[PDB]
Amino acid sequence: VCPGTLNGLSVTGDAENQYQTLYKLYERCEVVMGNLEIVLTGHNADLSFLQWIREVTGYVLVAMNEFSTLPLPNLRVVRGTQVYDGKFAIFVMLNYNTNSSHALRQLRLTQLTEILSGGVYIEKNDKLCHMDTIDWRDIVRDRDAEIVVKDNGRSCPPCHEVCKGRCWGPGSEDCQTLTKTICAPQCNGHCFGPNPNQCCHDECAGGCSGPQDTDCFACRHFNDSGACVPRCPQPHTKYQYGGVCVASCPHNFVVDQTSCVRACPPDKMEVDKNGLKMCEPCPKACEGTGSGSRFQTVDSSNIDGFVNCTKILGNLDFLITGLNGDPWHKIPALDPEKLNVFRTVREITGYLNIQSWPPHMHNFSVFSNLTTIGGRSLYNRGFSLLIMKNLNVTSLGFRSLKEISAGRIYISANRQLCYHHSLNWTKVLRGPTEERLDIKHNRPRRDCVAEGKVCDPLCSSGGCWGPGPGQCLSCRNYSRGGVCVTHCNFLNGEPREFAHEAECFSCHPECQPMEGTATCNGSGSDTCAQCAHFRDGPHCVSSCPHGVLGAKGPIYKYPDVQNECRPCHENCTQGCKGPELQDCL
Amino acid sequence: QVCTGTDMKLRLPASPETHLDMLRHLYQGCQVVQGNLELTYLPTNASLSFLQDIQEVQGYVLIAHNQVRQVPLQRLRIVRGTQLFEDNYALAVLDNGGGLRELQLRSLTEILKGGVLIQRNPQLCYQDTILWKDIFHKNNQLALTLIDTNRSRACHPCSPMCKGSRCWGESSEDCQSLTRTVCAGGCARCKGPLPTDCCHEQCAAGCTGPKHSDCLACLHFNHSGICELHCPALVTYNTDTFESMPNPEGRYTFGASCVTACPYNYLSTDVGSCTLVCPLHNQEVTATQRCEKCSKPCARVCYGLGMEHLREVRAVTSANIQEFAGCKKIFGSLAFLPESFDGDPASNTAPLQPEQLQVFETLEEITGYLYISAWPDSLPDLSVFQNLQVIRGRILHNGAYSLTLQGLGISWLGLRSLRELGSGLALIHHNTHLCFVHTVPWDQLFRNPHQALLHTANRPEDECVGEGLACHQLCARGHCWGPGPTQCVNCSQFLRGQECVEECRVLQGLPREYVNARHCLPCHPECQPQNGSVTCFGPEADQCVACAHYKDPPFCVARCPSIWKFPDEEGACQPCPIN
Amino acid sequence: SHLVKCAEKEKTFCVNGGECFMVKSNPSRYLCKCPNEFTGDRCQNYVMA
Ligand SMILES: *[C@@H]1O[C@H](CO)[C@@H](O[C@@H]2O[C@H](CO)[C@@H](O[C@@H]3O[C@H](CO)[C@@H](O)[C@H](O[C@H]4O[C@H](CO)[C@@H](O)[C@H](O)[C@@H]4O)[C@@H]3O)[C@H](O)[C@H]2NC(C)=O)[C@H](O)[C@H]1NC(C)=O
Ligand SMILES: *[C@@H]1O[C@H](CO)[C@@H](O[C@@H]2O[C@H](CO)[C@@H](O)[C@H](O)[C@H]2NC(C)=O)[C@H](O)[C@H]1NC(C)=O
Ligand SMILES: *[C@@H]1O[C@H](CO)[C@@H](O[C@@H]2O[C@H](CO)[C@@H](O)[C@H](O)[C@H]2NC(C)=O)[C@H](O)[C@H]1NC(C)=O
Ligand SMILES: *[C@@H]1O[C@H](CO)[C@@H](O)[C@H](O)[C@H]1NC(C)=O
Ligand SMILES: *[C@@H]1O[C@H](CO)[C@@H](O)[C@H](O)[C@H]1NC(C)=O
Ligand SMILES: *[C@@H]1O[C@H](CO)[C@@H](O)[C@H](O)[C@H]1NC(C)=O
Ligand SMILES: *[C@@H]1O[C@H](CO)[C@@H](O)[C@H](O)[C@H]1NC(C)=O
Ligand SMILES: *[C@@H]1O[C@H](CO)[C@@H](O)[C@H](O)[C@H]1NC(C)=O
Repeated sequence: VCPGTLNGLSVTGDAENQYQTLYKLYERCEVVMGNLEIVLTGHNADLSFLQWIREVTGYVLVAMNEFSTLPLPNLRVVRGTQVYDGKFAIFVMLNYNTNSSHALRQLRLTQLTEILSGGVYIEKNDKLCHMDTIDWRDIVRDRDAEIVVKDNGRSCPPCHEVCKGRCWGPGSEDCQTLTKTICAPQCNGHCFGPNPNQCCHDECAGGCSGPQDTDCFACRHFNDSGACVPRCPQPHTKYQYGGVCVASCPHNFVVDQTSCVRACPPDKMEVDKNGLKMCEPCPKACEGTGSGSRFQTVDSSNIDGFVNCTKILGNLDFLITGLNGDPWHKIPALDPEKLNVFRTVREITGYLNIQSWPPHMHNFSVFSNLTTIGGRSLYNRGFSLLIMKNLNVTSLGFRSLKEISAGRIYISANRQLCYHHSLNWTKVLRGPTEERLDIKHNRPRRDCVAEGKVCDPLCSSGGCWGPGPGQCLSCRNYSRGGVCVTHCNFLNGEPREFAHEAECFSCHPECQPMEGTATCNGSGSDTCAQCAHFRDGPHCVSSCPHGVLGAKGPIYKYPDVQNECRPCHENCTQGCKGPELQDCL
Repeated sequence: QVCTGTDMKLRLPASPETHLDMLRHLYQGCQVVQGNLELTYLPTNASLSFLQDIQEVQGYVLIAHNQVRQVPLQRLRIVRGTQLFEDNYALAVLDNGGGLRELQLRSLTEILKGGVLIQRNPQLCYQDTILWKDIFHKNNQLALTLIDTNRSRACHPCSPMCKGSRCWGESSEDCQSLTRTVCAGGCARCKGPLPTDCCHEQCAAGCTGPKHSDCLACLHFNHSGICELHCPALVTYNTDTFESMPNPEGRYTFGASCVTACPYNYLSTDVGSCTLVCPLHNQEVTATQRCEKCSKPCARVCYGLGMEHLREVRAVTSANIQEFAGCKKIFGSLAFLPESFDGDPASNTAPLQPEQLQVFETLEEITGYLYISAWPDSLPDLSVFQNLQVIRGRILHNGAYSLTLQGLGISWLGLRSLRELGSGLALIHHNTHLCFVHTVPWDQLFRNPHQALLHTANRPEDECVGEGLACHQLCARGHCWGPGPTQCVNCSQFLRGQECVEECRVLQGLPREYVNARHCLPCHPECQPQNGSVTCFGPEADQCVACAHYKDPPFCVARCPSIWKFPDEEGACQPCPIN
Repeated sequence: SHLVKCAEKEKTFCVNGGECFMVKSNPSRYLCKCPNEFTGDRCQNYVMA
């Protein structure tokens, strides 16, 4: 299994760099999670690493390259979930040198059995033979799909006699095997034999070994422990997650009618239950960017959609073209001050990817209120947090970040980035981290410590996001809001405090300061050791109450010689000096 | 073309005089029966031509105690056996002695579940000539057959043209077709002995061609002419992008076919199933109704007979009538039997009193049926249910009736609020004192094309006239539930507090009123009566034309308040300067 | 080969690299040859590791 590409005929580097990129991505790949694109490959390339590909999720594109054969002898299913030009699942174009010295002559797709979506386009290939000897309608599932196979070869040889007029090449080992156009009238699909009782199961793709839901190459919908099904078992039961049936939904996904999804439907919201989140019949639909969205990066025309956003339903990508503008679409450069619109965001459900930041900003303080980064959508594979090549950034600044729910971290090539060396990632990234951090080529530890770029002495062994108090994951002694201190003002200090969850909280304004012991045990009027002024039952007050309306109407109390308050006579006016009728004002 | 059939088994007709009309209204025009097909206790030469259109029965087929020579079911193709007659039987033909001579079931080629019981019919010919093994489905069945051959008739052998001597009757058109035991390879159904004659694996009765669009009957669900294993989901799932989406082509599951909406009186669900009862941990919600899941502890629900702890209870008695106190909607049925208002020496239960029936005064809706065969002789009407609006009939008495009144000493019905009979037939008979049946606009209460009123043995229309029993002269179109001015369906003039009158007392009279749509309502006590004009514009103290006592600017008041106000020279209340 | 250089009104299609090419092919088809450190259909993304 490997990820696919989406280059659309573009390439990176020279002929050797292009081959080495293609080789490493597909070296031992069986299932391509995206498109398979081979573009401008040289005649000296050894393409034998492609022999293990069995299934392609998107489209297969082979264009403007020169090599004799395309070695895909085991490719059976092309799903076509991504279609080139909106029409074609297989796209083969101009694969020959203009001097005729080298060209593509054979595709060798001898096991290609089913294309589930899209057509076939094979055009302008002067030396490509045997393309009009393939029954392409036996392979393409959709009867309305367009097939264009025309200008391919001139002097091509005939098929081997054993091929019965249908072949991929000049020999018996290259003959085409039919699975649909040779079936009994009753099948309506692929078969494993000519008899009416030898039709494949409806839920199976790429051909079958028997009539059952388990004797199949690949499934069309869900794989339930070997069985191909149109839906997972409903109320034992199972959840629908990414084409398989699972006993429970992953902790980082939200459940919607026994299915695990990245985000809820337009008419539902995420609600926390027991461990898992569920979608219920909403808050502002603050949608994200990147793959699966409307645009690739935050930009001068896109950033305005995040005003008052607290939770981003998707990924958040910052690419070079979203900061410096994009003349091809007439998009002006982004004003760096507009990045403060992200200070209201507390959660990102997908990945955070920062490849460029303004030249005068040395941190990411616009995300200081970010608490959770989700792993529901990842950048390529694995990675949910990506910070790379930011040459002016000295600190990360993620003060509030406590959990990354899933995925891998990529922090690299940031020549100024320093304080992260001290950061204990096991308390931020949920689960084992030994194989998930990939932190390389940032400011060396040697120079970071030698220049004094280290965190405050009150900061715990958990590490920190920057130079000062309040940027630590946890502190050694006490906090006062964000900022950490040596001690609280319990027994001394002009203001006085009490302990709660290792944070300092102030005592009630009416509380008497204590000498040698704690001033108070809470922020309430009835939580202080002694009353500073007057006592009204268990509560300390600045004076005894007058003009108060209760269950019996106006309430008035008078002070005693010890400053405790008592009710006035029932026939008094606006107060009294004592309990008797003659004490009334 | 869809109906639910009946649930009588071998019990006697409730009304032998209307039994044939009951069967005719339920089945006339049906092609698919959603329940059991029961044709029992029929008279000699009954008009049974309305049965000729039935092609599918989802439960069992019971033909019993009939005097007719033939039953016109030649079009019946499939019996699905979702409900069985007794232990493991789907077709039952019992005690039909006149009596039946031929089955004539020419189209019947499939039984999906249950056996065949044909007993004590001393006229029937070919019950022992049919190869019943070709009709039972390929899937594992007990497939038990009990065939009684004691016909006591000189039946002719199957037509000389009938290959293998297998037939349903004496004619050449009566031969059994063999569609399973003659097929090539492993095929469950076919058109003939060749592999090319095999039917698609989703066909049940057989086919006209090899495709899942060529089936005579679908094995699982009919998707608009295409037979399929599952009906399309309402909400789909993308395995590549991890999201759920509405399905533009999604359908609801109803019986053995797909529909775009649930039929009237059925509750939709979030999985596409159309049901009559919501699953455990849900609520019934209106919009059209649907079932929705509980996100917190479910609300208290009132239940009737046939539901929950009352499933085994036949009637309302002094031991359970208190369970309906304060209820507006009852989930279940109500039945009042001779046992309800009499004593039970075995269970030690006291009879119900007229004062205990008042527990239903708050009842507005019944989800099942209302069956009354006994009622106190001191109550001339059914006014205990005067606030009952809707009877859904989701549960029917004997599978046919939603409103039944038998043998009651009632002078008029009195059901003033009743506006809907959602499903089922209405049966009113043997009420020798009951007049006001023809005065009720029954055509405005029924919803389904298969509903009708069946009645006999009630007070004659000539006796209603002789005793002066007719609708009050203010009743719209002459429609009423009883003789009183409070019992009209609607009225041409003013309605007051549910009592129809000629005039609203606005311009004249000692008290004064105002008109609001079709109702006449009293003015606030502080409004001054205006002789020949308007007294008030509503029921409040600040809606008066003039004050009867003192004018306190915000409203008319009996006396100025003591804030402390005083009466002035114009009769108004003003704040006092002394405070 | 089968590629030519993009005209001055077309050259802004590719970013960071700028090596925009046109396929000589009835609809317009735009290519770019990216620097070693850039990828994507317009060369807009950095190459990882
Ligand atoms: C699956 O569902 C489909 C769609 O509901 C269903 O197809 C329907 O079958 C009925 C069967 O009667 C068709 O009804 C016919 O409509 C035509 C219209 O002109 C009438 O002429 C037909 O009349 C015949 O039957 C009458 C019965 O009394 C006779 O009196 C008359 O002389 C004719 O013999 C008949 O009413 C209906 O039109 C089709 N609908 C569609 C869209 O085709 C199908 O049967 C279901 N089952 C299977 C296994 O497919
Ligand atoms: C359905 O999923 C199961 C896994 O749960 C697949 O079984 C695996 O198939 C691969 C194919 O090479 C083998 O290497 C594994 O060893 C198999 N695992 C087990 C437990 O047997 C099965 O092939 C899938 N079937 C379809 C149609 O996708
Ligand atoms: C700082 O980092 C160390 C690893 O270098 C963390 O060590 C963990 O210690 C607990 C003690 O029970 C073990 O169960 C874990 O398995 C250890 N982690 C690893 C990766 O081995 C330590 O938790 C971190 N401390 C803080 C305060 O974050
Ligand atoms: C929501 O957006 C408007 C845009 O002007 C802004 O004024 C307002 O303060 C925002 N609300 C909050 C709660 O931030
Ligand atoms: C973050 O960047 C601003 C930019 O001027 C700078 O003033 C500040 O010192 C940095 N903060 C931290 C905590 O490093
Ligand atoms: C949370 O958001 C507000 C918005 O201005 C900001 O002032 C505050 O510093 C943020 N808190 C933290 C811990 O970064
Ligand atoms: C019922 O049928 C059986 C079948 O052989 C026969 O022996 C028996 O005598 C019949 N019963 C009567 C009352 O004739
Ligand atoms: C009641 O009867 C009157 C007679 O004119 C008519 O205007 C009105 O629409 C009727 N309303 C109903 C609900 O039948």
